[PDB]
Amino acid sequence: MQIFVKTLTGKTITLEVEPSDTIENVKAKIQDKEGIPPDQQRLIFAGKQLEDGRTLSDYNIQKESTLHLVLRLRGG
Repeated sequence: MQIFVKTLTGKTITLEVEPSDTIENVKAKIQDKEGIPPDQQRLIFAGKQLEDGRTLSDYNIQKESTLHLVLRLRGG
């Protein structure tokens, strides 16, 4: 499917994904398209945080939905 990723600075990118894609796959596509490492990416749809290891289907992500991309620095 086609989805969209709106950043926090008012920028939007277009992604090609499938519900079977894990979150690190989506962050990896965002990396290929933008150069932002998946470590510095916090994805949120409808307030819910997209956890690594889960899939897009684990959330109510429909075709041409728009996720929110926050740029962070990991602590751990």
